[PDB]
Amino acid sequence: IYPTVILCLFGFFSMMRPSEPFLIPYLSGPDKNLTSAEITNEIFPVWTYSYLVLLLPVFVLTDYVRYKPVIILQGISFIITWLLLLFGQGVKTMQVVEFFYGMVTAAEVAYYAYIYSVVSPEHYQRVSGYCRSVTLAAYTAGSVLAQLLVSLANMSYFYLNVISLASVSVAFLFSLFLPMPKKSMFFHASKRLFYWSLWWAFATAGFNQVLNYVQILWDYKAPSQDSSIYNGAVEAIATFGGAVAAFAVGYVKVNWDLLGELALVVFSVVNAGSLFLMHYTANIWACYAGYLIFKSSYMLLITIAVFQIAVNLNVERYALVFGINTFIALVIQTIMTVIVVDQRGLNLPVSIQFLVYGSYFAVIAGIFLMRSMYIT
Ligand SMILES: Cc1ncc(C[n+]2csc(CCO)c2C)c(N)n1
Repeated sequence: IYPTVILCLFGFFSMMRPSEPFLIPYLSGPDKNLTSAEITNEIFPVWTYSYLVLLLPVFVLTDYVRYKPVIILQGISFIITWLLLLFGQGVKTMQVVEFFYGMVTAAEVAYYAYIYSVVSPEHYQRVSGYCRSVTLAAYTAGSVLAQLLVSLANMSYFYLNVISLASVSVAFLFSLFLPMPKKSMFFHASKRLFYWSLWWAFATAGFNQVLNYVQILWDYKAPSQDSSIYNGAVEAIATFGGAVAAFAVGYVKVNWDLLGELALVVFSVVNAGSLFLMHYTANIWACYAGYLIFKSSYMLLITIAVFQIAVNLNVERYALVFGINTFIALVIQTIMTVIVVDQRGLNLPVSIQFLVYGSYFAVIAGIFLMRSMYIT
């Protein structure tokens, strides 16, 4: 339990980042003078570009070099990423910081697969669920902290970014004397399987692309320079809703395989409707409610998808299934980025971008409904 508690506390201090909600308001604020167009069209696409570039090498070398070094590399990457965010300036600096954040988010697979070697060959699911709950609770606490500080304390985003850097610093410091694994997973390595994997890849590509730009539409619909902004509380409530949706899907005892296609198409439709509510609204409270609804209804879909895909295959290659699924998901997301939002592609601003995102989520549901009418 001692490696478990070190991993738990490292995840808590690494995922409690108050600078995550107020990123673009901080990026586009008086501290750095970054216009929205240059952020959207150059800074953020390189994040998913580098994340795809570094997803396969990190996942393939995290067993060769064992799990702890990649976690300490994630800590170093957090340190350098937030050092560039706090002090670096320009646009090339903000592409380098996204390149580092790609590896930051790519080392999460190694962070999650480390716990395979510390407690039991079969209790992987329970401890991984505990670590997931700890990370989501850390994110919720960080968002509540950020919103509460900005609202009551009236505290500048530079000092809030300093707080996030200090948090990831303590997280890295609580990750050197991590018990180095002696157990390595490997050295040199149905009708529902491929179908549900394609569904998961599509849904998570759409989610990773929308999560990158909800903040940009948030300060587009209502400017962050004036009239206040409520990013942190909305993000905290949204991730709390996602967590309770996951826990509710796991908690309820029902035969999903009898008819899950209907109960999941009616959730993909709700996701598409929430995206269209994002795009077509004039207010910002409606957009915040749409974000709440969308992320709750998407975490429902993902918890269902991991429920059916987990029970089919063994725990040992359960991580390999996700490793070969998220690579396809990021390929889909990089084509989606290079045509939709990249400057060298079609150069769509955020204004006419959620229409395309809702069209994506509607086309996925239309393909699902077409698959149901195969007999007809
Ligand atoms: C350093 C850095 N932070 C965040 C993102 C994008 N991003 C991923 S998740 C998330 C929270 C949802 O608002 C955000 C903003 C980035 N590209 N680089």
